[PDB]
Amino acid sequence: GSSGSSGKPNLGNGADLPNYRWTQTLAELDLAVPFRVSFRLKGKDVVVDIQRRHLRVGLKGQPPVVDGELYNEVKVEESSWLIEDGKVVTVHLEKINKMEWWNRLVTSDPEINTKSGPSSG
Repeated sequence: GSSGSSGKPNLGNGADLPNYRWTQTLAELDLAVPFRVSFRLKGKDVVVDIQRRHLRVGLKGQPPVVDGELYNEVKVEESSWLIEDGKVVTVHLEKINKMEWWNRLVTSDPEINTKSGPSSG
């Protein structure tokens, strides 16, 4: 009925956003930005910039759907993205450490109760 937490935890302990969906695991993180297009997207048509602690995604000319600092460092030299069905733009993010958990995609999106349980720690 009312509005509270739009971002819900998915199988990939990620967050389901109305603008896009992304998952995060002890291994690596994945982002999926669905674009309302009716044609095939070309690596040039889209603009996905991946950095150490910075990531950007969008379309040439148009405003970047995702623009903000990353929760943590991500092996950029390894990171990579690809176009899905020429409609969506998936971006793989390698977690510098497979022993680290993310709380959100960037420092702009909301956080999610990664941990759970009555335990103190």
